[PDB]
Amino acid sequence: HFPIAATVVDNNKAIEIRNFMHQIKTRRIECLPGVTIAMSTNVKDELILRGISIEDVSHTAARIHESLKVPNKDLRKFLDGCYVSSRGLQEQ
Amino acid sequence: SHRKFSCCRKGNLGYLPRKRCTRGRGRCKTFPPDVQGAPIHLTAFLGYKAGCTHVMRFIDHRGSNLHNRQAIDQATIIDAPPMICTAIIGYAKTPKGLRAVTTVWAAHIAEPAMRRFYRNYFHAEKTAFSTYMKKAADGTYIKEQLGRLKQHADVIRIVAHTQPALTPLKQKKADIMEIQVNGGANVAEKVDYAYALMEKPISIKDVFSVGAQIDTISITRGRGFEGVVTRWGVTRLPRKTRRGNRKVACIGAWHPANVQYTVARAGQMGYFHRTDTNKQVFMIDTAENPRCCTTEFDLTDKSINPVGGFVNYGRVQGDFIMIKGTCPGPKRRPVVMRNALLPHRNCPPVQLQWISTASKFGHGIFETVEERRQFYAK
Amino acid sequence: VTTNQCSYSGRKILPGYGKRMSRHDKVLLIFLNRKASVHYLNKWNPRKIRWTLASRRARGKEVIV
Amino acid sequence: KRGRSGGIGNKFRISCGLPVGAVINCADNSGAKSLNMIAVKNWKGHLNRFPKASVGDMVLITVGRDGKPELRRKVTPAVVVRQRKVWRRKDGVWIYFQDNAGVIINPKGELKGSSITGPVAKEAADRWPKISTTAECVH
Amino acid sequence: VMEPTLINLAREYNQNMMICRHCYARNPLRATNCRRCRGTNLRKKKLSKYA
RNA sequence: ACCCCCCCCUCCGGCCCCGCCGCCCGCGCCCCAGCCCCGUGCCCCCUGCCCGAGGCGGCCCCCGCCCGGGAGGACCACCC
RNA sequence: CGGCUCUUCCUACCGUCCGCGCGCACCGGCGCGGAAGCGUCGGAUUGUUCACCCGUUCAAGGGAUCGUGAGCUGGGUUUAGACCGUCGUGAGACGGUUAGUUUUACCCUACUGGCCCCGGGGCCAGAGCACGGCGGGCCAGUACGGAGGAACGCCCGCCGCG
RNA sequence: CAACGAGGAUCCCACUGUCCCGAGCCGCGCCUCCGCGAGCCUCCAGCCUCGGGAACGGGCGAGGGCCGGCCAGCGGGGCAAG
RNA sequence: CGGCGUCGGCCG
Ligand SMILES: [K+]
Ligand SMILES: [K+]
Ligand SMILES: [K+]
Ligand SMILES: [K+]
Ligand SMILES: [K+]
Ligand SMILES: [K+]
Ligand SMILES: [K+]
Ligand SMILES: [K+]
Ligand SMILES: [K+]
Ligand SMILES: [K+]
Ligand SMILES: [K+]
Ligand SMILES: [K+]
Ligand SMILES: [K+]
Ligand SMILES: [K+]
Ligand SMILES: [K+]
Ligand SMILES: [K+]
Ligand SMILES: [K+]
Ligand SMILES: [K+]
Ligand SMILES: [K+]
Ligand SMILES: [K+]
Ligand SMILES: [K+]
Ligand SMILES: [K+]
Ligand SMILES: [K+]
Ligand SMILES: [K+]
Ligand SMILES: [K+]
Ligand SMILES: [K+]
Ligand SMILES: [Mg+2]
Ligand SMILES: [Mg+2]
Ligand SMILES: [Mg+2]
Ligand SMILES: [Mg+2]
Ligand SMILES: [Mg+2]
Ligand SMILES: [Mg+2]
Ligand SMILES: [Mg+2]
Ligand SMILES: [Mg+2]
Ligand SMILES: [Mg+2]
Ligand SMILES: [Mg+2]
Ligand SMILES: [Mg+2]
Ligand SMILES: [Mg+2]
Ligand SMILES: [Mg+2]
Repeated sequence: HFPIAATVVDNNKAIEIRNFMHQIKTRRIECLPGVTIAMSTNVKDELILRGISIEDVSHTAARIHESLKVPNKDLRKFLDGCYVSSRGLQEQ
Repeated sequence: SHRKFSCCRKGNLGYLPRKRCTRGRGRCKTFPPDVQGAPIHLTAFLGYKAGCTHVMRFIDHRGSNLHNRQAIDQATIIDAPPMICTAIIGYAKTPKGLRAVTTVWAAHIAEPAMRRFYRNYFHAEKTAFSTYMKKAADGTYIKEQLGRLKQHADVIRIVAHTQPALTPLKQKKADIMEIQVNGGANVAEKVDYAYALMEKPISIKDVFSVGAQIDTISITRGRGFEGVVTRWGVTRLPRKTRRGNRKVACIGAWHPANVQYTVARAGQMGYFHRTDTNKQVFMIDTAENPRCCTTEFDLTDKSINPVGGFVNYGRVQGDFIMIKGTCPGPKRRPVVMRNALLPHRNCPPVQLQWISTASKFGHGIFETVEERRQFYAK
Repeated sequence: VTTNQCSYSGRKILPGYGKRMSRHDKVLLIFLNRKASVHYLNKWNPRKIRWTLASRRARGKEVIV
Repeated sequence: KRGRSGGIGNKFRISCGLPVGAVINCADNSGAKSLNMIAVKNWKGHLNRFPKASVGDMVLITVGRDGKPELRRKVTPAVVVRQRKVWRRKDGVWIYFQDNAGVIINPKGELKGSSITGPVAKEAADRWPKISTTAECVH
Repeated sequence: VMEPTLINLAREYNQNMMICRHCYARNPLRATNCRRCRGTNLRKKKLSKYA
């Protein structure tokens, strides 16, 4: 019922998040250096993190997940958020 | 046993001891923090408390119950004749804090500064800076001595003094104070700016601006020896207490077998060193301007001095500054003014519609002497 | 500036001075000082108090338009 | 839905002239003559301090022996509209009334009378719209 | 409405875990001892009424 | 993390710089690693026992009241 | 003995803070861990501690010679006057009741301030310490689910304290 | 049981600094000075925390503080005095 | 009364 908005900024070195569950606070998450973040150009509502350092790529995705928390509610019913779906290598 | 009902302690333990202040005047202990790259500017000034009045102003707030209405506010007036910069000091940040490099004085020093070096001036033999003036005569020595502050200091301050022959005060010796130079591009640019101020006057309009916030530092009114009801604000005992009801009844439990430093006791009240923060500037003007305190709302010409004169202060001759609210001390105490360390964020702008110039000796009803004369015109 | 006239005497009142009183017949009274308010409450006649506007008008010293 | 507590907006602090135990006059035509004030709403206290109220505040009262029998023996909400203690407004005006008065009105803001006699303050007319509409004078 | 595959994705973060009956700590599936208190007394997280 | 520590803020022995204007004392500098430890597992070992510049680090010394007003006050002190 | 006044301490935590759990949709409740900074109040009857009711911003439990009488007060208990009921042959005894002097610091320490004359401007070792709580507007009659009914954030006030 | 009581009780009107919550002022003491000039009390002394101990230490064991000399006040301790 | 902390044993 509330579409999340997501704009890559800083030339893929930060991301902003707006409108999470219709909220006024905005979210800014910067990438650990060496990591880039792009919107999916294939399948909608999906982000892409890429880098050589696996700790750096996973630490950024977890810092995004930790930024979108629903307070004071039954989380088993309110399930909005950003969730890691694929942990793999690139495919060139 | 436990105290049966809940009630806080009386008074603030962070303003201890309640002793008389031993510093001479208010002393600025901190300066605003320097920002590398910022435009150069001065941070402090020294004035004397002249009086209080009230003003009418138009409130431009948002969400407030006074959003587009008129309010009457109390303002304080501070007399600020120009200060003279006489010396430059530098300091270095070391593993033991701030240590000074050297202090370079000016070639020629005025009488108000020279009197502060002596107890009685008429009787004393005058040997202050006797050798210094001879050596420093040629300006080369200053340039070499400034050749060190450019190479070793992180912080630069100027030494400046007031001119007490432009006030109604009794003292003839100046009050000397360091003023820190903030901003600039590097240290070496703050010493070219300090040299260009040597032996020159500095006006308060060139430190503070209208609508900014300042901190006021001074010494409070004195009351001498005073008991606990007034000194600390404890409750007064009932009427039939045998030996008097202006006391604390129990001053400690049996154990520990000493009196604690947290218990209220009688002693010196007032004459303390204090800092009141976040004061908004209302107006910066001069008393020679005869139009200084005239809005359009009045058609006569009104200036800063009231009908009858400033009660218990005297006459204001030159520059002054006006702050909203109140500040410590009686009339005629020296007040130090600095930029606000952590200013208040949501303060509206300043838009003055009227200022009171009626007499404060009694209940005066005439803005000007001219229209009192027209009233009693026979 | 905007001003009021004292209701007991005839003087002008400047912004931020005196006090007002709301009477119960829905009439407002504006006083210049406490002296003027004590004179009114005691029911002292304005014409007999020689420094008021009302007295000087009744004594010919004040011109009535 | 339908919540609508009592008191529209914010209020600046003013001088409180009436502490618990005061007896004030009844300004509407409910039938009561004097109201005995026993509490103040929204009052967090302090040790030994009496609760106190000013114009515009909601108080709890009991109707005295000179008032109507049906209204008696009950704790009734009311609003103070006139006081004798002088107070200062933001625009610098000091103002006071001749007597102390109140009206009987529930926290939803509906009155128990049809009229109000004499003037009322602006403090009470702004917080309580029903008072602003049936008052004959506002000072 | 949230499409069923995003529900399953979110359910492996808000559901599908173990709770410790002594200290209410979240624990992984197929875990024998508690990570926090070290006891062996673990149940599942209860299902929602729309789960 | 209302907690704890620091800033701001109150007191503050001591100390430093600057004005007016001498004494004494000491003699010795790589740095960084310990599951590379880079070739180690030593030197010093006489503060008088015969040692005694310049630079580089220390040390000492150096500054009136009474009197009268006050914004200060028991007396003193404090500010002029 | 209690009460009044005043200070400091404990945590076995009642509200507020941060996390988890539910027979947690929302709202509101309940259970657990960390947490002692601030808050825990005004009155009617009783000497009361205790208790019991009324009201409010809805109201945890304790210690310090059962903290605290050269700090007070003296209602209670607790000498000598007096009355009643039961008991005693009697002088008298014991559940109720009324009237009944509250003494001294100038010593030592502790504590609060003040002093033992020494230029102008500064720096900082040690010690002190202070911004909590409750609302309103917008978000919004919206998310959630019919009745009902939230929140992050920003802005505007109030109370207590300083 | 009318009248009467420096007798013990409950309530109301009026009155008020009893109280919310305290503030300002007057005289005399205190305080400083010239003159005069005592009592009480005293093993020896006079800073704390813990331990042990005639089970609550100024001294004893262990730790933490502290030039020395005085005034106006004050009531925690000296298990203060009588 | 609990312990997939660490080192050592006995019975299958
Ligand atoms: K107690
Ligand atoms: K108590
Ligand atoms: K007290
Ligand atoms: K004590
Ligand atoms: K104390
Ligand atoms: K106290
Ligand atoms: K005292
Ligand atoms: K201060
Ligand atoms: K009143
Ligand atoms: K602390
Ligand atoms: K602060
Ligand atoms: K708590
Ligand atoms: K008697
Ligand atoms: K406040
Ligand atoms: K307050
Ligand atoms: K206050
Ligand atoms: K008779
Ligand atoms: K009698
Ligand atoms: K008799
Ligand atoms: K009698
Ligand atoms: K007083
Ligand atoms: K023992
Ligand atoms: K002991
Ligand atoms: K002993
Ligand atoms: K003892
Ligand atoms: K084992
Ligand atoms: Mg007495
Ligand atoms: Mg007596
Ligand atoms: Mg005046
Ligand atoms: Mg009380
Ligand atoms: Mg006791
Ligand atoms: Mg005692
Ligand atoms: Mg006693
Ligand atoms: Mg007896
Ligand atoms: Mg510190
Ligand atoms: Mg008062
Ligand atoms: Mg002893
Ligand atoms: Mg010993
Ligand atoms: Mg004692």
